[PDB]
Amino acid sequence: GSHMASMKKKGSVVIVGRINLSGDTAYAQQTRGEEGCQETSQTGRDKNQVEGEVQIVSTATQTFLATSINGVLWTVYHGAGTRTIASPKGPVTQMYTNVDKDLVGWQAPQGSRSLTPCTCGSSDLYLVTRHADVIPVRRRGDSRGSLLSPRPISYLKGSSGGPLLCPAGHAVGIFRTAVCTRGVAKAVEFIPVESLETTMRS
Ligand SMILES: CC(C)(C)[C@@H]1NC(=O)O[C@@H]2CCC[C@H]2OC/C=C/C(F)(F)c2nc3ccccc3nc2O[C@@H]2C[C@@H](C(=O)N[C@]3(C(=O)NS(=O)(=O)C4(C)CC4)C[C@H]3C(F)F)N(C2)C1=O
Ligand SMILES: [Zn+2]
Repeated sequence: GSHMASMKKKGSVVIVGRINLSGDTAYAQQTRGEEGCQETSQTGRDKNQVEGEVQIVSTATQTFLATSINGVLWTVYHGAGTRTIASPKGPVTQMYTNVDKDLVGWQAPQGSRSLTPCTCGSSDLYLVTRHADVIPVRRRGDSRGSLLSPRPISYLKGSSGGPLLCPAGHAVGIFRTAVCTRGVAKAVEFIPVESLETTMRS
């Protein structure tokens, strides 16, 4: 538009829940409902206590995941764009933005726990979805893995920004893309942790 005084502002990304990997069972928890999410997106002020490594996040129009690795909460550019994230003191600006990697990052929220970047060189991986499904994935390239059990894409939708982990629970990558045939996801692509570690200068 040409009328700046009425131009709107996009809201912040908001943490609305988490994937609980604390104990012996993985399960999703919601920490904020739709109304509070909308309000928090507009104000950027989120006083809710944050816990864990994998957050469920939402904008006004999308919901996906975000994962803390080495003190950074990482997600996909196609979900977050350039948006701030809501936090107790107001909106927090991205610390990393790389559209070429489909990647953004913010400082990890107080109370979150961070995954350690994997140095195992292991190719037996585990994708964690927004429904707390743990999906075996065989690493097939620097940024590619095949699902041991293919699944309709509906089962993976909304899980971009989630982790692929190694057998020891280290972060190997950030889920960003599915490779499908006739609506069935047979493979995934991810941002490898080394591409993050480069981004971080670790
Ligand atoms: C057909 C398909 C499966 C929808 C699509 N596959 C696909 O295109 O495969 C091609 C062929 C082989 C590799 C790949 O090359 C293109 C790479 C695309 C990309 F990913 F790098 C990407 N870079 C962007 C950068 C800037 C702006 C937009 C961008 N948009 C992109 O891709 C778009 C987004 C991505 C997506 O849906 N991700 C997931 C997800 O859950 N999102 S989400 O949470 O629901 C949500 C949309 C709320 C945020 C994990 C997959 C879940 F559904 F399984 N896409 C399309 C796909 O996966
Ligand atoms: Zn490892």
